[PDB]
Amino acid sequence: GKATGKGKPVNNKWLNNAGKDLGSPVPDRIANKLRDKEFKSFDDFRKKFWEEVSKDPELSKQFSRNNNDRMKVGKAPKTRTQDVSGKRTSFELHHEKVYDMDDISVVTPKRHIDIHRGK
Amino acid sequence: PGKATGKGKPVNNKWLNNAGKDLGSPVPDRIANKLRDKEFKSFDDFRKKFWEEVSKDPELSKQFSRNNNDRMKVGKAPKTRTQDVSGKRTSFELHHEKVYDMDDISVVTPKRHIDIHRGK
Amino acid sequence: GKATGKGKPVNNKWLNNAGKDLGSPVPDRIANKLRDKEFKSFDDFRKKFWEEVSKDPELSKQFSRNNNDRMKVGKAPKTRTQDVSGKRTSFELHHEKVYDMDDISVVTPKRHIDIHRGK
Amino acid sequence: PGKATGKGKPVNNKWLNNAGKDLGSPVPDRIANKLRDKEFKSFDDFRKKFWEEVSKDPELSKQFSRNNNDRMKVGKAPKTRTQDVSGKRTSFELHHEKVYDMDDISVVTPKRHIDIHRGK
Amino acid sequence: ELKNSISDYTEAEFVQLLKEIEKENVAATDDVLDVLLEHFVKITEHPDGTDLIYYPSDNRDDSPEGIVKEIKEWRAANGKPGFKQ
Amino acid sequence: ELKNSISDYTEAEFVQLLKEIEKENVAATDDVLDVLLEHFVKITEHPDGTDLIYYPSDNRDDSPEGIVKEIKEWRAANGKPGFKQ
Amino acid sequence: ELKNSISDYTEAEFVQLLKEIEKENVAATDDVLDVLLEHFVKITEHPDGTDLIYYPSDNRDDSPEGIVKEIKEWRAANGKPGFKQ
Amino acid sequence: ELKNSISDYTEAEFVQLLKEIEKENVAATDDVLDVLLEHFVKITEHPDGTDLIYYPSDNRDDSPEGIVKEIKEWRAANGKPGFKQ
Ligand SMILES: [Zn+2]
Ligand SMILES: [Zn+2]
Ligand SMILES: [Zn+2]
Ligand SMILES: [Zn+2]
Repeated sequence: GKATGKGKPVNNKWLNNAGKDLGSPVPDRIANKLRDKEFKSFDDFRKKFWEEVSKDPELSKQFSRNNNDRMKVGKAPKTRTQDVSGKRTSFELHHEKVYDMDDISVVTPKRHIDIHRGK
Repeated sequence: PGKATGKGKPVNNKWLNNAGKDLGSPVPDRIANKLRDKEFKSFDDFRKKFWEEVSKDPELSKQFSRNNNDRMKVGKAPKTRTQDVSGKRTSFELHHEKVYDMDDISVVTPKRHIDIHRGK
Repeated sequence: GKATGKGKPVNNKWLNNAGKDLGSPVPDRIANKLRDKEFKSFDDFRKKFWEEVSKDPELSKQFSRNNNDRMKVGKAPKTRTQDVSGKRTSFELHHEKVYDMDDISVVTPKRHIDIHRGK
Repeated sequence: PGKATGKGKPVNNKWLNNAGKDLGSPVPDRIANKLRDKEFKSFDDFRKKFWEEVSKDPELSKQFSRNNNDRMKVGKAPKTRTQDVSGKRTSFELHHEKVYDMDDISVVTPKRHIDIHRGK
Repeated sequence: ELKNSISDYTEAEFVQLLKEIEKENVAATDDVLDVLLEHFVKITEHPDGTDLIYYPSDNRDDSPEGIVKEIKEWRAANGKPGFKQ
Repeated sequence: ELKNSISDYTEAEFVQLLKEIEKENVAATDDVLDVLLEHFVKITEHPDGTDLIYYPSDNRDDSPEGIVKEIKEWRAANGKPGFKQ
Repeated sequence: ELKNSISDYTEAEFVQLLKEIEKENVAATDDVLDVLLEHFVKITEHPDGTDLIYYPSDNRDDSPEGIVKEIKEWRAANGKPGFKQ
Repeated sequence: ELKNSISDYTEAEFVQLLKEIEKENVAATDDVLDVLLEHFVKITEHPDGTDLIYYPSDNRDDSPEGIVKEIKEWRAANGKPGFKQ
């Protein structure tokens, strides 16, 4: 399918509240780079998403050197130790309601589990 | 820390064939001769030296695959068959029946080892 | 282009005389596996050739474990130290007169150089 | 084998900027204080300890790239600029003007180093 | 790179994976090795798993080439997808 | 090699372990990386574990050298053995 | 695997090559490193060669990402083929 | 690490060096392999050099252990220092 949506503007602490509520939204600038693009699967979208993030000066500076390297190859950045859950140690993309960036958010593993659990 | 003692027992071309039964396989006598009166820092040190000597014994080494011989050469226990593993314990272990008395040491699969310590 | 030719039967010492005259010929059994196959370049043919060699029981047994591993991934086996020449340390394929296996032979680097030199 | 001696000289934020001229750059005084009276097995040992100390000096480390700081941290000389290399010699070298006298030791590029020893 | 299906591996690439396992075989610990072995068991899907590596049948060669050949024949015999080609 | 404690690692050796982790960070998957990370967490014994690598304090350099410095100061402040010297 | 042209490398793969170089940077010797550096200079074709790695301009980030970005811009500016896409 | 002489390598460490060479044998190119091979030739000082690896004598096993045995016996027969022990 194709990526659609506008996303939202974010500050210098974009994923600051990824472990609360529904997490952080897709940054508008990132949505502008992925919009109207086709992806074989959501996993492909996830990979492209993170790669785009590492190319955005304002967002990349919000991550350590090791996490930027991960995003650069399409992998999700590692979360803080306190936010992991078992072997799930990297940020995950949650579908609120599959390429509608306005229905996608970035959440920590711990929060992601709580969401689908009613919390 | 201590010295290795014991004579071990004679073995054939199927040394570990019964490592999954009873008390397992004994320390081969040829191997005991090479380790006797040798001093070791710890039992783990003995274990490494043990497997290394096994890799150098022509008759014993031929009983293992190329990949298993490489393991023993660096002092690591050979991998057991899939059917003899127990969780993350996938290599032969050394069991003490009664610390460096080679006559009280035997080789057992992890599966069998666990049952030995649980009265089986 | 396509590979053509019959090659020739070889003994248990196929490359025994790769450092003499025009070297060793393409084994007939190997020619039977490559005949009528297309290759983007000679380098592609070279890679396929060596891979085929490692699959031939009678030929592979003529090489050490380390050399079989090389051929298995399409690389030429290393020659004996005495047969190398500078950085050329692996058997090379010589064109006698580019996919005619009957015009191709296996030679050592040292011999290959001497051939194109009139020796 | 011997002890490091010498006081070295003060340096600025462009320490190796002239490593490709004259006798090169001197051993920084702060670095000399950390190596003075220290015993080394060989000069090569001194060289490693030298670069390692450089990687720990805030003012000096900031003068190098991330990749060069990693080299110095393990005791390897930093890579020079492409224009200052000489064949396979691609890292800064230590030159003795007159073995562990830090006041007779300087840092030079391989290119410059070669010319120094050829009366240039 | 560790794929997730035999169909992603050419025979050559699989040999590289086997070589990586041989290198870890001689490493100080089995930490990395065991992870590479789990991956091997997962993608091969052969019931005997690591036995293909450490306990090869006598009717075949104890080598990377022999391992690939046996997997290839076993998978084909069971209708499963083969190495990338 | 993957030692058992910080006392078995010289500062340089620890840096090599960090660069191995940096290499796995960019690998296709995290299979090997996560094993190296568990090992790092285990031997450092720092309560923040991997955060030392992925969420460095602003009071120090985000680099192998900075990571070693923080671990060094923390282990000293807590009377734990330091790197081999 | 070491290709022979930038056009064979995706930006991600090139980063992996840069990580391999960083690992050898901290290795005991430069034997392997220097071979990886020659390859880098060869495929990039940038006049300053290894300077992109060890002496990055201040107008760009000293990181694998910065290195790839500068190569990408320099190659495009000179009409040379870019990273695989 | 790549030591300078056989005396710096324990038998096990030398085997690890051989498995690294086995891994490079199957790599896409021989860039890294040939550097490891030169190092092997240099430290062993055996007149047949790489032949020990690619053309093993029929009087011994074609394996890392067999290679170490031959080197060991040759260096002893020539009054040269042996592996670290
Ligand atoms: Zn969800
Ligand atoms: Zn027991
Ligand atoms: Zn020719
Ligand atoms: Zn000089």
